[PDB]
Amino acid sequence: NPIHDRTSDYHKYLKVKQGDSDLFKLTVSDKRYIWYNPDPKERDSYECGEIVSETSDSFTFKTVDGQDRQVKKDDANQRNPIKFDGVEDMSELSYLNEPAVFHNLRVRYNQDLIYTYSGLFLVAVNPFKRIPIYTQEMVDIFKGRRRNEVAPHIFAISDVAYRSMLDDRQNQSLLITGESGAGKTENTKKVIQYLASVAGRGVLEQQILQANPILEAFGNAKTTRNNNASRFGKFIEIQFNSAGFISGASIQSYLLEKSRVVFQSETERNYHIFYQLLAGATAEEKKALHLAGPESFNYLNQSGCVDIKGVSDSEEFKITRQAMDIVGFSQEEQMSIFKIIAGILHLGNIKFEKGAGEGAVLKDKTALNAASTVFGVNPSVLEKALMEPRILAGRDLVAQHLNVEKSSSSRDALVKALYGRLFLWLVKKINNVLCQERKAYFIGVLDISGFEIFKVNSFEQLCINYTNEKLQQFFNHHMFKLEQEEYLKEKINWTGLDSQATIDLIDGRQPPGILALLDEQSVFPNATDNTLITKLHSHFSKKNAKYEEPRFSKTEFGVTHYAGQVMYEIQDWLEKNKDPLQQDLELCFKDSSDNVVTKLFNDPNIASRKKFITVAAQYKEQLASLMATLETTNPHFVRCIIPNNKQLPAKLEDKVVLDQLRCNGVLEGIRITRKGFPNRIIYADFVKRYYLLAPNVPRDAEDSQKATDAVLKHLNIDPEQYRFGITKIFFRAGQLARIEEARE
Ligand SMILES: [Mg+2]
Repeated sequence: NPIHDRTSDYHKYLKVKQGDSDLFKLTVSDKRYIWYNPDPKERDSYECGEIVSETSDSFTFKTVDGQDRQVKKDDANQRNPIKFDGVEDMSELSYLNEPAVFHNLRVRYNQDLIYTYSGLFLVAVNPFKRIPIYTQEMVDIFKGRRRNEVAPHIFAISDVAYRSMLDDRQNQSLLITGESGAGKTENTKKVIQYLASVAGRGVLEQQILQANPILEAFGNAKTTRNNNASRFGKFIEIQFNSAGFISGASIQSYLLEKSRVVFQSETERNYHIFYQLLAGATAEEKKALHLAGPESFNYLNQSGCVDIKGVSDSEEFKITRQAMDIVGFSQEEQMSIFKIIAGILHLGNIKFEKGAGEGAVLKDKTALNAASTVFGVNPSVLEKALMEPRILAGRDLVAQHLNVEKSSSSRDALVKALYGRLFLWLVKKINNVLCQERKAYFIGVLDISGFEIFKVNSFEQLCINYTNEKLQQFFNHHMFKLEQEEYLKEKINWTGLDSQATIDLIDGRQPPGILALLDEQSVFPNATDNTLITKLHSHFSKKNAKYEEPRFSKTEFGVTHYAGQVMYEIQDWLEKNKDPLQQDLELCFKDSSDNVVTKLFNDPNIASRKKFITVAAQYKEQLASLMATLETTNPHFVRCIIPNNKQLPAKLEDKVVLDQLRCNGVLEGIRITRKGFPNRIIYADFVKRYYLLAPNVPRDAEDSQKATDAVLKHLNIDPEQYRFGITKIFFRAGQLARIEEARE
C-alpha cells in the first residue's frame, strides 16, 4: 500500500520525507527566531533573525549580516519552531503571520510539494515542470480517503467532494481561480480525470474527456503569460445518477476574448485553431479553403509569432479532429467549422481602399470572394453590407457609404461575431451530446480568473472583478458558517457583509451603479466615452466611498475592490456594451447556404443576447444564475498561484506570491482564523507527542483529555490560551509553539 510504503512514488512526490524517528527530542533547540523586513519599504520580503534578548515589550535580534535591531513584541512575526516546517495545512501553524505562512509554502515548494491546505482552501502552486503525481496509480491511492489520511492533492479534494455528494446527497462545486499561468485549467482537467475514473464506466466518459481539446483549440491562445492561456471562463457540470456513476456533463462559457481574432499584441498568437488548420489541413482542404501559410493573413502575421516552442500545430490539429469525431461532430459539420475559420482569415485580408470621396471600394475582390465562397454567401451582398449598410435615420432606411476606417471596423465586428457565435454553437453542440436532462446530482467545476488588476483595466476586467467580489463574498459566508459549526460541534464558545458596498457600486439599480449608468448611455447612439465617464464621476466622485475620480486622468475611474483599488479606463465601453453588427450583415449571412453558418444567424439562442439586453445586463444575469447554482452546492475552493512571472521552475518569489495570497483571500482567512483558536488537535495526537513534558502520562493514556490536562497543568499554561473541546484541544495563536519549545 503506497500510503504506508515510504519507498513509493507517493511518498517521494507528495510527502515530506520521514526519517527513522519523529521523537520530540530530535527537534529540540534553544534558538528563537523572528521574520523581519531588511528593507521596510518592501513589506513582503523577509529574512530570518535570531532573537538575542528581550525586554517586557520588545525583542532584540541579530539580522543576517550581524546588525542589532529591535521590535515590539506586539509587532513581531515570530518564526514557528522547526517541527512546523512543511505541515500539510497552514491551520496547523502556531504563529500565523504572513512571512510564517509564506515560509511554510516555500519549505514545501522546495521539496516540490506544490499542494498545501489553508483551512478550507487547497493552495496549488504551479511547479512549472512535470511532476508524476497524476497517473492512474496516483488516482487509485486517493480513492475513498479522507482529507486527513492522504497528502494534499487536487485528487483528494475531488474525492472528498464525490463522497460528500454520495453521503449527504448534495450537489458539490469546486471553484478553481487564480492568475493567468497559475495552473487552473490543468487542475480542472485533473478533477475531470479523477471523477471519470472513480465514477465512470465508456463512450460517455471519453466524450466528456474530449470536450476539452475542442474548446481549447477555439478558446485558448499563446499570451506572454501562458503558452496555453484560456481566453474564456468556464463552469463544467459533471452529472451523476443516484447510484453515483457519471451520467452526463454540461458546459457554460463566459467572456470569450473575441478581439484577439483581429488583433494580437507582440509575441502573442491568435487562437490555436487558426494555426492548427493551416498546419494540419490536407492539400485538398487547403485548396478548397483557399489557404496559405500564416504569414499570408493579416489576422496571423502581425505579432511576430506563429509557433509555440514544443508544440506541433499539425499534431494538435489531429487531436482536435479526433476529439470532434469522438463527441460526434459529423464530417460535414467539421468541414463547415473549418470553412468558418478560413473565411474569417479571408475577411481579415479584405483591403478597403478609397475610390473617390470615401468611399471605400474593393479593387481586388479575391479575399472577398474567398470568404464568400467558404461561408456560402453572396459576395455582392457581402460587399454592400460592409461598405454601404442601410441605416435607419428617423423613418428613412438609407444606404450610408462608409469610409475605409468604418468599413474596416465593420468587417472586424463581423469577424468577432462569427467567432463568438461559432464558439457558442460549439458549446451548445457539445452540451446536446453530453447533457442529461435528468441528472440526479452534479459536481460543478469553475475555472476562471481571480481578480485581474493590470496596467490597463477595461470593461472585461470590471466584469471578472465583479464576479470575484461575489465569489469572495460567497467564500466568506461559507467560512463563517463552517467555523461556527466546528465550534458548536466541539462545544466551544467563541464568537462578506463587507463586500456588499463594492458589489452595489457595480450592479445597483436604485441608486444606479456603474453598470446601470453604462446601460442608460447605451440607448443613445451619439453618447461618447466622455459623456459616460462624466456621468460616473457625477454620481460617485466624493459621494460613494468605494469610488475614486483620478487627480488628472479624464478617462479613468477607480474602484476599491476586495483585492485593493483597481483603475479602469472607459475607452469604447459604449461599443463593448452594445457589441453592434450592421443589420445588413446579419441579413447577408442569414441567407448562407452553409448548415452551420445559418444557425449562427437564424437561431436566436446564438444570434442574439436575449430579449434586447446589453452585454453588461447579460453578464449580470449569467453571474446571478451561476451564484444561484453555487448556493445550492457544498463548495470547495482551490487557489492556484504562480510562483513568479517568468514561467520558471524552482523560483518562488516572495513579493509575487504574497501579493496573490493577499488578493485571493488566503491571508485574510488566516488573519480571521488566527484571532480565535486556530490550532485544534485530537487529544490522543497531542498526548502522543507531548506526554514526556509531564510526569506520569502514558503516551497512549486511555483518557486522552485528562492526560492533555495533566500536561497543560504541569507546564502551568494560562487557561485563557486553550479550550477543551469534545474531541480536540483548541489553542490560541502562539500557544502550541510555546508547548513545542518546552523542556522534556
Ligand atoms: Mg486556463
